[PDB]
Amino acid sequence: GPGSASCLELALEGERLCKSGDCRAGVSFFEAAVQVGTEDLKTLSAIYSQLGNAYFYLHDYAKALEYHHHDLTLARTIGDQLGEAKASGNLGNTLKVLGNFDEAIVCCQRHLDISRELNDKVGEARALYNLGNVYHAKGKSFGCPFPEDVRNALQAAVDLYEENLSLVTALGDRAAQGRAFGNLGNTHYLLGNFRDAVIAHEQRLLIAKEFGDKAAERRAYSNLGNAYIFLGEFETASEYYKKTLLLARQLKDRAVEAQSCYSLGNTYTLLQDYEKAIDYHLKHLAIAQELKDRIGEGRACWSLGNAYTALGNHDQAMHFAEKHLEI
Amino acid sequence: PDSEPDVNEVRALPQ
Repeated sequence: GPGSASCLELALEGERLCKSGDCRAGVSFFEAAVQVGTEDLKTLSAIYSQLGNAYFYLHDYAKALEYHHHDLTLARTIGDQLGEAKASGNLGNTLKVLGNFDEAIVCCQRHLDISRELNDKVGEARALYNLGNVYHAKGKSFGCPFPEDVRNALQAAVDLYEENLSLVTALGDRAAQGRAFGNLGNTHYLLGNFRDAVIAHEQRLLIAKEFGDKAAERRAYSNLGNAYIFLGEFETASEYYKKTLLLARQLKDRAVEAQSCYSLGNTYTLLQDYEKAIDYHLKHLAIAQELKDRIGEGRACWSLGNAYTALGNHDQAMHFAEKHLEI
Repeated sequence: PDSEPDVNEVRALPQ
């Protein structure tokens, strides 16, 4: 009665608050809305779906799984083909993060299949990107970052992302393109198709620069740096690694300053400028002191000592070694 | 290797 009205109102404050960067409050409003309760089952189910998504973004995958599973069940109750496909996708993506790869696959496939039956091309592209991500995580998860199931999972992600790119091109979805170019690039990378990794990551660059997505932009320079190292072109990687270090400064991200610092530190180890590693790995040990990742200070000390052993300063290297001995 | 975000389906609130 008066509740089926205060429920939806309470949902909107939950909804609004999550687009505004505060899901931690919006959840409380979603949870409040559920306490009150409506009797329109598509409305309650939609609240479950948003509780699920809000907990996803907040990193409570456990309670996220629980809410998407509820929304899915209601969808089957109600017979809402389209609700069921979206809840299947969300279950899928949640299970993927939990490492329930095999069930992730079935759920994303259910999302895709219904999307296709309905001739929903937006749903089909989203379902395709989700299925790709599952295969991609499945293969990335195996071992250290041999088994033929790895190659086969990764190859399956390549086909899925390429299928997705083809659909979101046709739909004009520049942001979807960038996301598929990045995951596709990183998949080609793990397969040893480095020439194809560069091609995809250059598309992600362009689209990130276009949107002004300055986090994505450095993301691609770094990923580009990775791929040139394995290509053996260490000077290009250095070029790309520096570019990442700059965007880290303006972003005021002392973290990716360091990761970019250590990595171009390690890159010139292959180029004999042990100073660039020194000058960087000291910025590494400094910022890692700031964030208590001093663990890497020993990694910097282990790399700095070994640049030193090729290049003098034996007493400074033993001091680095002495600190590395700290753990 | 820095990936791309996952993208969930949103099921907005009906009137």
